[PDB]
Amino acid sequence: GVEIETISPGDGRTFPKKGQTCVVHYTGMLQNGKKFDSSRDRNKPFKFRIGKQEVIKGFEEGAAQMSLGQRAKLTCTPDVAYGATGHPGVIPPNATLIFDVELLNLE
Repeated sequence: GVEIETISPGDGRTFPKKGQTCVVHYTGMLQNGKKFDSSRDRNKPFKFRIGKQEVIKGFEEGAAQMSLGQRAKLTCTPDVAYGATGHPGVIPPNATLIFDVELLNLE
């Protein structure tokens, strides 16, 4: 399961639903390791929709359990994202993922 630790401020009620394209200032982080991705660097904050399995499974449930302006803290299990395969060269097999997720979106 995805375990959420939201840094408090936001609105707490604009729940993400289907048919909604949302904007996340995410930041990838490997546990017991260094960074591997940061959306703030390119400054194109990754517009994507909900429900078409564009993102991985653990980020999808973590996106749904938030609201506008929040600052979550994901803890993705290996079996939802990459723990069987591992992304070649970037993500090792059987890995545990941490994300700094801020939802500053539309719709």
